[PDB]
Parts: sequence; C-alpha cells; structure tokens
Amino acid sequence: ENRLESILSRFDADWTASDEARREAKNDLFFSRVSQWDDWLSQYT
Amino acid sequence: ADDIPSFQNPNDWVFPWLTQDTIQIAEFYEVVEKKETAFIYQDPVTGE
Amino acid sequence: ALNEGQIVTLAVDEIIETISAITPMAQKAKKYTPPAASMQRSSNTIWMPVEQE
Amino acid sequence: TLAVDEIIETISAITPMAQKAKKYTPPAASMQRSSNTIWMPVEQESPTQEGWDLTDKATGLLELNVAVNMGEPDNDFFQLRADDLRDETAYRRRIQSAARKLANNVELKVANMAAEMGSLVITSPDAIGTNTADAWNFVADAEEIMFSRELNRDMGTSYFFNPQDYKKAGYDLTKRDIFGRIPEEAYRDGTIQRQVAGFDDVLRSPKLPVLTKSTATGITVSGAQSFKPVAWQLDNDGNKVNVDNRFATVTLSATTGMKRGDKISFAGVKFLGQMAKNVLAQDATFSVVRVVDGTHVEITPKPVALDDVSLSPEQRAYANVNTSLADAMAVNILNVKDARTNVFWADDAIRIVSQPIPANHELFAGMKTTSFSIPDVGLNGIFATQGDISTLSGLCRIALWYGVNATRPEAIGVGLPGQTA
Repeated sequence: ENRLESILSRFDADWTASDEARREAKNDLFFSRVSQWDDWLSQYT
Repeated sequence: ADDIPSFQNPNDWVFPWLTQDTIQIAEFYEVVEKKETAFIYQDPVTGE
Repeated sequence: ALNEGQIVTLAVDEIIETISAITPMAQKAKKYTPPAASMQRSSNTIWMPVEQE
Repeated sequence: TLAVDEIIETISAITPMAQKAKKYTPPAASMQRSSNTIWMPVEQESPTQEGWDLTDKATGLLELNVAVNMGEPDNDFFQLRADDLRDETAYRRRIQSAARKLANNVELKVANMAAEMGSLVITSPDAIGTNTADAWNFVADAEEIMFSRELNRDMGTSYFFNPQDYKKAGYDLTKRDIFGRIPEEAYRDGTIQRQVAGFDDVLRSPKLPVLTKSTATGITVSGAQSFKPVAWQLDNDGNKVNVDNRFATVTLSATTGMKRGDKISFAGVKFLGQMAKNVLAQDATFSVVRVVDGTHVEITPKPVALDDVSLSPEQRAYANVNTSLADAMAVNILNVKDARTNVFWADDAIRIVSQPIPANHELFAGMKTTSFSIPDVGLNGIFATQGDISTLSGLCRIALWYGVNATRPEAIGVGLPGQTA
C-alpha cells in the first residue's frame, strides 16, 4: 500500500538480483581504467 | 535543497583518501499499460 | 442479537513511526577511505605531516 | 570385481489415497503469523418453531467452524563423501529413492489419519470370505450409513480394501458358478468392479493400517456430560477464541487400555438423521482421538443430544445424537479383535495443507536450494545442497512441509471384518 515501501521493495529485489554482474563489471572498469593491482589486503610491513 | 537526500550509493569505497562525492538520489521510471478513452472527432478540413 | 459468528484478528502493516533522529556532525566530518587493511586487529596507524613553521 | 549399470528393480509402490486427497495451499505470508492454522466455517443448520404467537422465542445465529493446521517437515538429510566411489555411484538413484519414499510417507500418513479419525464404523462378526456377497454387504452397509446420516457426498465417495479382503471379494465373485461380465472380469483380472454398491470408486490399498484390539473392559461414563455447539468462547483474559467443532472431551470411569483411534459407542445413544433430526436404528459410533489424563478422552464426533434441555434452540439445531450421557451408561468398544481396516470416505473429508520452505532466500548463502516436485502425490518440496570441508563432504537435504487434516471426521469410516470374541 505504501508507495515508498512498494518502490523500495522493487529496487531491493533488483539490486540483489543484479549483484554479481555489477560487481564484475565495476571490477573490469577499475582494472581497465585505474589500476591492475590491489594493496588492500597486504599485511606485509 | 536543505534536506540532503540519501540513497544506495553504487561507488562504494572510492579508495585513496577523499571520498568527495556524496548526495545520492534516485529516479524511478515505471510503465503502466492500460486502456484509456480516445475521442473520434471530425476534422473540419478532411477525414476523422 | 446473539450472532455467534467467527472471530478473527486483524493486523495491518501500516506501521506507526515513532523515531526520527538527526545527524548534524557526522555529515560535517570529512570521510576518508584508506586502502590499508593493516589497521585490522593491530596498532598500525597512518602518519600525516603537520604544517611547517 | 566386474560391475554393470543395469539396476535390478525390486520394489514398486502405489499411492491412491494421496491422489484422491485434495491439496490446499494457503498464503504463506499470513500463515506465518496465524501460527500455521486456518479456520473454515461449517454449513449452517437452522432451528424451527410451530405456532402463531411466538413472542420472545426469536433465536439468534450460530455458525460453527473447524481448524486446519500442519505438522513438521519430512526430510532425507544425507551426506556425500567426495572420494568414496560407492558414494559417487549411487547418489542420483538415492535422490530418486528419496522422492519415492517421501511420497510413500505422505500417503501412509493419509491412511493412518483416515483410519484413526473415522467416526463411522461398520463391523462384522465374521470374515469377508464367510458368506456369499458379504463383501457387497460391507460396501452397501457403508453406503447405507452415509445415506441415513444424510452426509454430503457431492464430490464423490471412495472405498479402499486391503489386499486380503479384495481377494476375498474376488473369490466371492468367481465362486458364483456363472460367468457373465462381473464374474468374468473378476476371473481374468483380480478386479471385482470399479463401482460397488453405490460407491463410485472402490480400490485396493496396500498400506491400510491394522487396528489393534483394545484391552478396555467395563468402562462407564462418570457424570452426565452435555456438550454444546459453540463457535467461540471467552478465555481467561476476556478474549474470544475459536472452538474446533470436531472434538469433545469425555470424562470416563477409567481410560485404561484406550489409545488413539479406538472405536467406541455409548449404550442407548443413537444416531440422528442430521438434517431431519429423526432417530435411526444404529448406535452412534465415535473414535477416540487423544487419551488425555487417566480419566478423560477426546472423541472426534461431538455428541450433541437432541433431547438436551440446556441447549439454546440454535444449538439444538446441530444435534447428531438422540440422548446425552447419563453418568452410568456403558461405553462399549467396537474393535474387539485385531483386524486390518477397510476405509471409506467422502472425497471432501480429508485435505492436505502444504507450505513452502523459502531456503532460496538471500539469507541462506552458501546453500544451493531448488524446488523438487514429489511425483505421484501433488506436492512440492525443497532440495538443498551445502558442501563441507570440516569433513570434506557435502550435505543434501530434501524437505517437504505438509499436513493432513480430516475436515469431516464424521464422513470418514472404517470397515472392521471379523469383530467377534
């Protein structure tokens, strides 16, 4: 009944459905445009 | 303009230092297919 | 009268909002996103310079 | 060690009762909150009066209900070691066997509930092979008791024989010393006939239960007890809560040797004509559902007495019994010897509620959950897989959430041959 609730339920379903493809596309864009290395998880001193 | 909006932001963790951009808003397009009334007029020049 | 009908219970999912908080300092504070997970359960911080005199 | 892929088929099951049982799928979002219970009304029965001046004699309205609920899932959780060749070889056939056994469980539950909550009881003092046409006597006795109680049979009727009595009926047919259509069919094939004595579906069922003889002797009723048809009653908090119309708790002298599914009848208490309220010549029969405490039982038809004086007229309009319980009347058992049960019912007497298990949700990461249609019976379950390396294995689980419900225990029946001794 609530317009906000209905719109957000649709968007939530869509966002969760398209999760992995979007992540891979974003990773490809970052790889091709910014950098090909990841320093995030490097525990090295 | 005072009430700053907020939404699911798709550029999470831009990484090195300043995150800069904020203020996410969404526009939701929806399509409704239905039968609505049409009027059949008579064109004064020719045809209907 | 005496209509010994059939009793139900109705719960409607229009909620009654009660809480509305305002966050005026966290939006004013500037956010920084480091690519350094060594700030994990460890005491490795980041050092930045101070304006020189 | 030479081995082949040709499988030696060994068993083959048939599930007719679960096919005949109608399946109900109420909304899960509401069932989550309603506590897996949903209530249904019962066809209204009205009172009547005679005479011209009937001031202050106006009645109210009273519409009863029943409740249908569900039990617990039925699973086939098993674990798959990834190195054992004998586990790699048998996995898909184990899934097939899981489906078959789940369907078998469903129809076994249907049969057990139908046999243990059937109010109508048709007993015989001798076996079905004793006299001629006594199988037809059984089926016609079932038809006659339904007709006399004036129960609804619009959707259909069904009579399930066990294989013993099916063969007895076939023997009765082929011993006829003649061969027309019925005896010739019963000779060439075992089938007696598809319709017998007014039933429009007479089948044989390989898994009808055997109803054990009760050890009860000399049990009497403690105190007069009048049961009143009500649609709701007040609880301790003042809230009005509903009442199932298919149960009555009776306080007896001693409920020793009484178990769920035993069939009883009170001396003097007689059936009624339901709609017309004309007494019959047959004792009312009841089925004990639960033996609560050591002096109470719960019998599935409520004994509403026509001659009862404490009933409002609209409540008396629901009487299915001529007289109430009289503080001394003898409750006599009806199953006095072990015997497999033939079961008859109207097709609208039993239903199968079913629910989904939403394990495909995004909450359950790591698991892969898919749908899994149970064959034969018309039911759906989930098939969930989750790998493991704490044991270097994988877990497979086929789950099915349903529940059988006898909405009209007075339209179900049990045929008990050889109830002598």
